[PDB]
Amino acid sequence: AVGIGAVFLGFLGAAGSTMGAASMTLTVQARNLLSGTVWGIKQLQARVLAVERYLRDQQLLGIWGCSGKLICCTNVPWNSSWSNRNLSEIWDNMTWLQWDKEISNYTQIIYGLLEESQNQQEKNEQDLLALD
Amino acid sequence: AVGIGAVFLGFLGAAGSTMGAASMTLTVQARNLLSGTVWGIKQLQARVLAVERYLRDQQLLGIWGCSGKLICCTNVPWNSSWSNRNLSEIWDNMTWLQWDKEISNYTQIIYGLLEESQNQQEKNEQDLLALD
Amino acid sequence: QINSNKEYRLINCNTSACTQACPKVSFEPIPIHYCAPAG
Amino acid sequence: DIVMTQTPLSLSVTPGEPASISCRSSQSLLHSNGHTYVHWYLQKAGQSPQLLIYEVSNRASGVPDRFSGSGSGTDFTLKISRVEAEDVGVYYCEQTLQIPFTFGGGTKVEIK
Amino acid sequence: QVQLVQSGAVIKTPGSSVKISCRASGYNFRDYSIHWVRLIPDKGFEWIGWIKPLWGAVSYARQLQGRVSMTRQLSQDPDDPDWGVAYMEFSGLTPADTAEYFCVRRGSCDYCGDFPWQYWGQGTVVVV
Amino acid sequence: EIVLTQSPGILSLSPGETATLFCKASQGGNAMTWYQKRRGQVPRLLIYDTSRRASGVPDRFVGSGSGTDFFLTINKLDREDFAVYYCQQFEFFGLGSELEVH
Ligand SMILES: *[C@@H]1O[C@H](CO)[C@@H](O[C@@H]2O[C@H](CO)[C@@H](O[C@@H]3O[C@H](CO[C@H]4O[C@H](CO)[C@@H](O)[C@H](O)[C@@H]4O)[C@@H](O)[C@H](O[C@H]4O[C@H](CO)[C@@H](O)[C@H](O)[C@@H]4O)[C@@H]3O)[C@H](O)[C@H]2NC(C)=O)[C@H](O)[C@H]1NC(C)=O
Ligand SMILES: *[C@@H]1O[C@H](CO)[C@@H](O[C@@H]2O[C@H](CO)[C@@H](O)[C@H](O)[C@H]2NC(C)=O)[C@H](O)[C@H]1NC(C)=O
Ligand SMILES: *[C@@H]1O[C@H](CO)[C@@H](O)[C@H](O)[C@H]1NC(C)=O
Ligand SMILES: *[C@@H]1O[C@H](CO)[C@@H](O)[C@H](O)[C@H]1NC(C)=O
Repeated sequence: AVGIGAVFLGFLGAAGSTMGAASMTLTVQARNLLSGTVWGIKQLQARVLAVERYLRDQQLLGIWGCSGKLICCTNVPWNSSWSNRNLSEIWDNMTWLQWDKEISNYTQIIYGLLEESQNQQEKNEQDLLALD
Repeated sequence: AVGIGAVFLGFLGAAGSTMGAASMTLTVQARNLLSGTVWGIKQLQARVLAVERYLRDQQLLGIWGCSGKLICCTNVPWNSSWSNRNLSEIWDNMTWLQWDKEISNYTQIIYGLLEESQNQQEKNEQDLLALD
Repeated sequence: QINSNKEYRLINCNTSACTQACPKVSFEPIPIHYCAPAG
Repeated sequence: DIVMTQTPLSLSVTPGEPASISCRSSQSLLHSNGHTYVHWYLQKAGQSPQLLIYEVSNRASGVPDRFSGSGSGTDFTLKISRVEAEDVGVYYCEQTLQIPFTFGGGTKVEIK
Repeated sequence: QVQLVQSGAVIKTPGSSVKISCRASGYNFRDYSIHWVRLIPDKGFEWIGWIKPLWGAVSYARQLQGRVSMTRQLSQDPDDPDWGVAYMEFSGLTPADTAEYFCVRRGSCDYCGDFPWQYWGQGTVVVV
Repeated sequence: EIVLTQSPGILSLSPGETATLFCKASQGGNAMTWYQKRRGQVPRLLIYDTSRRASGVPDRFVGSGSGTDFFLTINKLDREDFAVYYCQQFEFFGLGSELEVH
């Protein structure tokens, strides 16, 4: 029939698959990220650590150009000193966990580059809107 | 004069009115949704339940096309097996509490339909942007 | 033994006076499912 | 393997009386995406099986209210409300929740 | 489980006064009412009255007032707080009162009145 | 006072058949309870709130009806079910119908 349990995977379902098939379904890891007298305080400090580290990822996402769009292009070019890999491989050769080792030095340079490339784009949108 | 207390209602003000007059003022139920040694823990588990179930509604809203727009069209058609009602009535005949009984079986089918209709629209926006 | 006659004392009476266990509670093992929090 | 048992074996139903065919899985069939992945099929002898009820308590695009789906976790009932002459055939219960797809043993309904 | 153990059968004289224990065990005695039903031959069942054993507030039948009295005794120790005992002093007997006496209890059921009694006593027959 | 009247008196049947038991009240809009008492045993509960079942009662026991009429229908009679059956509303009991073998 229509609707089967084969290609409709679950949480962390495509965790070994290639990036071109992991970016097909990103919402399944997205929605299970917030919901799911001293052992009540083990409940409190487990809850306010979940809603805190969710908001922290929604803030670093927020101050770039991506409010809730969940996939978004940007303006910074890709300097080959970061990864030096071909484009035609890294969407069907590697997998995401193999990528996260391959780049982990160069984050906080990209995260610093993204904020300035947004705030430069933000006021330049205003200067276009101000003259007209 | 200008500015009267008649049509400027309060919290849950239009709760019996029709949908065409309840969607006139949706912000009044919106803004009173977050703000307003053991009975301090009755304060803590009342606060982190308020900010948690607010973020849960802001996440289900977020992964559809509606970041903070608070009224937004979408792309899924309205299958008449859900409601089978006329359009010309349900904005001036019924009221919202009468609607919530009339549809409550068919949620989590609509909420599942909305995520796939966004993520299909999300990557197709990228494939339009990638070729040019 | 506290050292005729023969009079003893409790062994934990030196250095640690300690509680009973209420016979309402029980020391049987029940299963415990450890769960990760959100995220 | 998960077991799909069908009750009863065969029913001789009168045209008009509500008929019920039940099938039970080995576990619950509710998935996190929002759909219950329990289905029901109609087969005539010498004819390929056709889907009747997908995503139960919702009708398909071409079947009337003569068929119905209801139940909960591990308990699934197919209800035939109004019996016609074309209602005869063998019905099958089948899960599309997990791999593999397991089918029912078959429930024959005949005419009197 | 819930168990209600009664007292044994007696042989009384017209003008005496019985006392019928009903020892409850297996549930928290400070929560659920205890009634008393008398079963007479050729008359069917007959109610007597309940006792809410938290404080001991009773209420009898209309035609048995002045002749029945129900007390209770709780369990005043934290090592075993579930058990307890209800009583019934049925005073001023008659040869027309020889019957079987049952102590009952409602069911932990929550869609369920006080009167649909689930667990029953073993039955005490009283001959006059 | 609410009075309860049981209809059939002695209802004699054979095992395997289906018996009905009709009990009539005198005040509408209430619940009903059905007590089964065997010969020389402690009575037990079957029905409360006119439709539900007690703990550990087979599903051949079913009761229905509202207003002033209340039925207790037993399908597929056993050999143990030949007992006296009692109605009960709030304190008042029926006099009890009897089930006998044929
Ligand atoms: C003392 O008085 C109180 C109220 O004054 C009575 O309480 C009501 O009793 C009735 C009947 O027992 C209850 O009605 C039952 O409700 C159940 C739950 O339904 C809920 O949801 C519906 C739909 O939203 C609401 O309309 C409803 O109010 C409930 O909130 C149903 O499951 C029941 O149906 C079952 O039983 C009937 C009759 O047996 C069958 O026909 C059905 O098919 C089904 O098997 C039933 O409808 C009612 O909920 C109770 N509460 C209230 C607040 O009204 C006491 O019964 C009464 N007690 C005595 C001893 O007299
Ligand atoms: C507390 O009391 C215990 C009980 O007597 C002492 O344990 C014994 O001490 C004597 C000392 O003369 C030893 O000969 C024994 O071998 C000890 N018994 C055991 C089982 O070891 C203990 O020394 C006391 N003091 C402390 C600090 O525990
Ligand atoms: C990251 O830097 C360390 C030293 O700074 C180096 O050893 C390591 O190889 C670098 N990672 C990659 C993937 O090159
Ligand atoms: C929702 O489903 C239940 C059974 O699944 C049904 O009884 C009820 O009528 C349905 N709700 C509506 C509004 O049709």
